[PDB]
Amino acid sequence: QNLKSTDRAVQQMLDKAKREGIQTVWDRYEAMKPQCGFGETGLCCRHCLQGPCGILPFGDEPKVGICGATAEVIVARGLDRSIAAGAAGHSGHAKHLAHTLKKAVQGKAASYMIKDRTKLHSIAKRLGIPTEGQKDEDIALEVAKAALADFHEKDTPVLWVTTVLPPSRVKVLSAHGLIPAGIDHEIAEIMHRTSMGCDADAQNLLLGGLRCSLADLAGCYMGTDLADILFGTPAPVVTESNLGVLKADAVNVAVHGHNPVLSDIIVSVSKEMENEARAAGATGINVVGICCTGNEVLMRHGIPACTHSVSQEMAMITGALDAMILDYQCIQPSVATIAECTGTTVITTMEMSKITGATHVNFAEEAAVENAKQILRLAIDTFKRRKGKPVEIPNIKTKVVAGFSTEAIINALSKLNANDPLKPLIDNVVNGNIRGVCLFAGCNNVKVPQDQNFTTIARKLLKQNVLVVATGCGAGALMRHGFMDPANVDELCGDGLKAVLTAIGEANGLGGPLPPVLHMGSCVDNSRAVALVAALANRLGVDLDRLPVVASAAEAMHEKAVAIGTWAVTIGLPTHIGVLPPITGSLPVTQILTSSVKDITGGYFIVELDPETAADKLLAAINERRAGLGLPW
Amino acid sequence: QNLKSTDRAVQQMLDKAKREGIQTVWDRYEAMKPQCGFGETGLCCRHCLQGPCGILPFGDEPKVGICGATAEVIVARGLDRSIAAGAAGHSGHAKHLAHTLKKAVQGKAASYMIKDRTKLHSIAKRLGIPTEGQKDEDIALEVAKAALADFHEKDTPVLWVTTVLPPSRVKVLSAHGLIPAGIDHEIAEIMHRTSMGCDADAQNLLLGGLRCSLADLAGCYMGTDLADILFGTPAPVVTESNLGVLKADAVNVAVHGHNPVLSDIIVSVSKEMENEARAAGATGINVVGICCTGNEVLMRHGIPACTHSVSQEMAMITGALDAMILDYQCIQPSVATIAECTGTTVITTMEMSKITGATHVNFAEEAAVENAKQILRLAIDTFKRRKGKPVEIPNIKTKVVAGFSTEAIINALSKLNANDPLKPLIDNVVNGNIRGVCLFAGCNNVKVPQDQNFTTIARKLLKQNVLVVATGCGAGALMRHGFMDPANVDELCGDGLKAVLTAIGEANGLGGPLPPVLHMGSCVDNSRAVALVAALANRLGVDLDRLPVVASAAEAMHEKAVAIGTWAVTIGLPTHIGVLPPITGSLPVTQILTSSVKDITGGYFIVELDPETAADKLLAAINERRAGLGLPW
Ligand code: SF4
Ligand code: SF4
Ligand code: FES
Ligand code: FES
Ligand SMILES: [Fe+3]
Ligand SMILES: [Fe+3]
Repeated sequence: QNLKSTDRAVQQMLDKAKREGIQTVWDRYEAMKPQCGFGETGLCCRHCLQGPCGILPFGDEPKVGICGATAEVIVARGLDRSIAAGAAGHSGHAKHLAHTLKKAVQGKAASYMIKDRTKLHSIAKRLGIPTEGQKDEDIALEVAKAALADFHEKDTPVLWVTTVLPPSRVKVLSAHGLIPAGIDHEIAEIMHRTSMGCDADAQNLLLGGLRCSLADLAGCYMGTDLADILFGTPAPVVTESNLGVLKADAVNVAVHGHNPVLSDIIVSVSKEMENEARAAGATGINVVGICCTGNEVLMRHGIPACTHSVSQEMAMITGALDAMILDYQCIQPSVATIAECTGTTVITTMEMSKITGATHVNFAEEAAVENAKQILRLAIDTFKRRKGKPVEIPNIKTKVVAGFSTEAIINALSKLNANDPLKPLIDNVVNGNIRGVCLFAGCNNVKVPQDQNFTTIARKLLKQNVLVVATGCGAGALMRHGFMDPANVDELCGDGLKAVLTAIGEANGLGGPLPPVLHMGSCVDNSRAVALVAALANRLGVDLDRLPVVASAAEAMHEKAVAIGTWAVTIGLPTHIGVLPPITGSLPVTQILTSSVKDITGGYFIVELDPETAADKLLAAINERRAGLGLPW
Repeated sequence: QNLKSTDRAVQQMLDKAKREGIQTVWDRYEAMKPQCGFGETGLCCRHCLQGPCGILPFGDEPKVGICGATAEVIVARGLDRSIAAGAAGHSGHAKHLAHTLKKAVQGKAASYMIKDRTKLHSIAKRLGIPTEGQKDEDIALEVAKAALADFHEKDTPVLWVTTVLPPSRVKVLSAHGLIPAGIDHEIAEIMHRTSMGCDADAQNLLLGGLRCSLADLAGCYMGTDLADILFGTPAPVVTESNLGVLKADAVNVAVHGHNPVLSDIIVSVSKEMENEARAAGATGINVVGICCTGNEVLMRHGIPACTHSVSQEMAMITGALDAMILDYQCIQPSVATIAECTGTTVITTMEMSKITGATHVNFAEEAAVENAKQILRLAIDTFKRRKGKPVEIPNIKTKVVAGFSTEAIINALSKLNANDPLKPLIDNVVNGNIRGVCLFAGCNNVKVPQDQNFTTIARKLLKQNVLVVATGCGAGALMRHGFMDPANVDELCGDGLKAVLTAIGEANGLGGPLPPVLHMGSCVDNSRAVALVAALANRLGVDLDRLPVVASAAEAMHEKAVAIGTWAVTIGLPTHIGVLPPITGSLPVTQILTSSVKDITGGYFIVELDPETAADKLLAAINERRAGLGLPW
């Protein structure tokens, strides 16, 4: 079981699933093997009905696609489409929040409101929206309008790109034609240019892809901005993670997917429904999180993280999960089948996201609270059906300190320097106490023993005094192995990093250090890491490609993670990916993405499947940036 | 050679290519075989880095994707993405024309103008744009603005859907949530919903796909509307088709791709450059068309069609093609390699469409004429380099009558009935002289002997008195085999259809019938067929799904043709496809697309690879509609 997941609760549930004859993601992976080498390497094209066209990586024919598409054209086109798909996911999330804010301030969705006035004003100033003497509702209406305008061509480029990066970075990108014109515009242009008989130049295609990845970044930053306005900017919180946060005595309700728009209401309403839960014979309603929707409610409300990503089915194998409430993205459709065995009620709530066999509740913001009550009532009924059933919740959980928004990180730092909060951090970068910054992002992947890359790399970097921050299922991997518990600072952190975490925490009235890893939120909250890095760049007077900052999508799966890794490269970061992306079938494309893009954006991909080697390579990237600033290392 | 293409000029050039060691599309197809059965059937998914996931059509494992995606989810998601890609091609074409018109009437692109005042006013009235007392330039500015607005969400749905179909059809579509909200919005939503862990219900996915196909229809209709405003509505023209329209003594210049924005200027400017061509020792400049850009200039100016689609390389094998001038879509990138052997200068002109090894001229409307001159000068230089070279142009061409816009068809009919032009057509439908209407659309496909399906089906339908109209490479196939020469009416048409073609032509001062097939233009001009069918529906008082009208993508290749076939189904037509689309790996998806969609939109796919059988099935669909109207058959 240890080759499947390094998570001991996951291993326990894998034993139970095996016992009970429930097929898992790892079983389905095993039945897939051996997987197709054309597709693994990127050398397959299905973009027209003359295909499929495969190209042998090595050897004889086929060597070229039927229309004459070369290996590097086919590889570049497939990669571009995955970037567009990731952009469309982060785009749709952000767009739905933009409409939600619009409805709220126009009197049409009373369940929603401006919860963060300060964030709303900051964003409007960053956008050029006049706030002086304006009502909050009108400012927010203008912010929502600008959000929706960034999806199409207009007078200006995508403002959630050009106003969030430092002017020098915008200038580098703009000299290369990389600034997106509109988010959905770029997505559509990708799909056009990659379709048969269109763009057939690897460099041209990849440049289009860098621009589309910045449209993805715009969607991420928009989604973060709007969720913060709507639901509050995260501040440090204490909670728990892993399957042990389920309670046999409670109605256990998982919020799963990505968009917090429904699940924030779920969290607020379940408090009122606790009495009706008690009448059903439960102790109450226990909301737990899965994947990024769980990260959102953990970040803002301290909702305990139940599990993530590849292991999501295991939450249901316990037999104690009464409801799993879905919006969209990264939901294994297998859940709808597994429910018939485990008694879980699986509830879809989004029109564009249905799963055959799952109960659908047609959620609308205009009636959010009522939908919430309905959904929770289904959960309560499900609990009633397992009164007296045996469950098996692994008694395994970790302590998680989280809520490290960029505003929270700055506020924490400001207790060491009120007028210049970034300076203590920069000071300790310069004197070597902090060697660099590494952002862990992205998913788990069934091909990698769950969490093994995240924790192996994290461990080596923390011993080398790297400040580690994390999002998404990277943050989930680290939280489930204790990397967010301050009690583990002694064991995990080098002396200089330990000193800095301890100074900041003890100056923030925690009596102890910050946790070993800083949890910066959901996958769209990778934008927060951008906000931090851009701030450091502005404070130092240098472009982002001169900072000792790296990223690692150590166990990447989703097309969103490919989009994210590509924009990390495009804004100038050495960007590791710990799973094989479909580019090895073309050496020229590989050379562009790992070497020559350095001369365009200053960032580059680091493809490395061995996590020890990957940690070495990330240390080398950090230290080369250090040397480029004339710092010791 | 006859198993490759039924075109005798193509066969001659295939002999020459074989002689000279130039690899062709058919050779590359042969080296691809045997092709992958997972991909052919649709049972492959690469939408995340846990894949590729294949599902065996029959037998043992793998039976399910790694995330639990079933065969019908995988099939529906792949089909939806191809519909979005086709939508993005027709979308990008239309968008570029919309910007071109905007620039023209704002004083920024003097090479462009309002060439069709009547079309501009008609379109504005159809859209609700006020024209009374407005300057033409301001009306056109409003029309361009509305065009660009249809790409994103706004107060209204996509007007190039809701104002071009009869109200009853809009009502049927709208009851099913099928009306697009914005063109690029729908494309992005497809890419979101089909990405990993999102929509996993075959019916939900396919409904999303029908809506996206209507976004494709909107792009098509927009592109037709705007090109007609900018360059003139086609009226009947006489010209020629096939390779024999090349002349050894001239500078031979192919316009190839889809968007007429550059190539219309090429046509106008080459007239002025004829003297400079003569000074180079040529007789002049001979512009010829390939694919849909060629269809555009054939439709408006009578430019001879040189070849189409699968056989495009053969135009260069002659050795007499001095320049091939590309915008985007359906260009085999092989041309850029083949040029090094044939001496042709291959010129790309679009930023999102480059081919390694091809000369790029950065075309801008603001300087169109100057770009045109530059491009033509390159052609002239190329001619100079083959002074005295032997060429081999097959002396094979057909006579083509074309230019049958819907306005032209109505004007022709109006000579039989001035006040009620649709009535003579309807009369002859009712008395059986016209059994029905069949639209031939779409590409050639290397898997089908070139043109064999188009001509076999056309022949059987014409003998049965079907009015046949055609677009795109379907029109190209029929024109190259004489189906657009009125001299062949006697041989090809049944007596009743012959009678109708003869009455209309003799009443239009042609001294003979209309040609056997009516050429309605490029692939976006499939919208013209919609305009005709909607008009017939409005004139009869019935929805489109009650009319004896069918469509045939007899040799479909491109994702655009899949989008087109899907919207033909969505607006209510029996819609044949003569190539295997990637849906056979899922029986439920096949059942939806060929049977149960009848109960939603009234149309349905007819999948049939045998063209004799397909003709029978199209006759049966037509006659079942006839019976449903209570007509004899
Ligand atoms: S676009 Fe080219 S490479 Fe792709 S499937 Fe079609 S013929 Fe093959
Ligand atoms: S989305 Fe599902 S079926 Fe597709 S590649 Fe990923 S795991 Fe396999
Ligand atoms: S040949 Fe296997 S991915 Fe296409
Ligand atoms: S397995 Fe061949 S198309 Fe993917
Ligand atoms: Fe996740
Ligand atoms: Fe074509």
